[PDB]
Amino acid sequence: RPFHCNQCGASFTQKGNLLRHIKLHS
Amino acid sequence: PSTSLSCKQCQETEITTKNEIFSLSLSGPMAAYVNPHGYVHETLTVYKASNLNLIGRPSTEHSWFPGYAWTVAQCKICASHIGWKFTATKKDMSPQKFWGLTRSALLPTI
Ligand SMILES: O=C1CC[C@H](N2Cc3cc(-c4cc(CN5CCCC5)c5ccn(C6COC6)c5n4)ccc3C2=O)C(=O)N1
Ligand SMILES: [Zn+2]
Ligand SMILES: [Zn+2]
Repeated sequence: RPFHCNQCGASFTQKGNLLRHIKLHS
Repeated sequence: PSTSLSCKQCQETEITTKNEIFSLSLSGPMAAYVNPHGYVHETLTVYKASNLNLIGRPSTEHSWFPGYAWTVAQCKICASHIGWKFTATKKDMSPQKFWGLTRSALLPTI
């Protein structure tokens, strides 16, 4: 999983999952 | 009049109760932990939590409690990040699992 969240460490295969996730941190 | 800690963002689900709280670290129950990227998380350690789904596979990278591995944990209703499940990497550790719930993700404020 090459997409990583800098806030919590979540990792994703799909860019679009990352975007979804990052928004929620807002 | 409640014992419960709920998802700040949706407030629909109870995640844990005050009686789950324990001090894994003699840093007390809730200390500030810094992630590799400079985010500080006041993480509360509880034995049990519910209504949380896991993301990713468990990792030991930069684990705040050595011997344990972290797996991201989010609200099953809103998917908001709540904290991490911590799972021991060695048989001789105790407990074998707990949760670290980030303060800014729960109501009330602890
Ligand atoms: O007890 C705990 C709870 C969990 C908590 N953590 C860990 C963490 C780790 C990452 C993370 C991981 C990786 C993968 N690695 C690096 C190469 C080998 C594997 C990369 C690669 C790149 N980045 C950044 C984003 O893009 C640049 C990465 N960030 C982001 C946030 C967090 C976080 O809160 C903690 O410190 N301790
Ligand atoms: Zn995240
Ligand atoms: Zn929620």
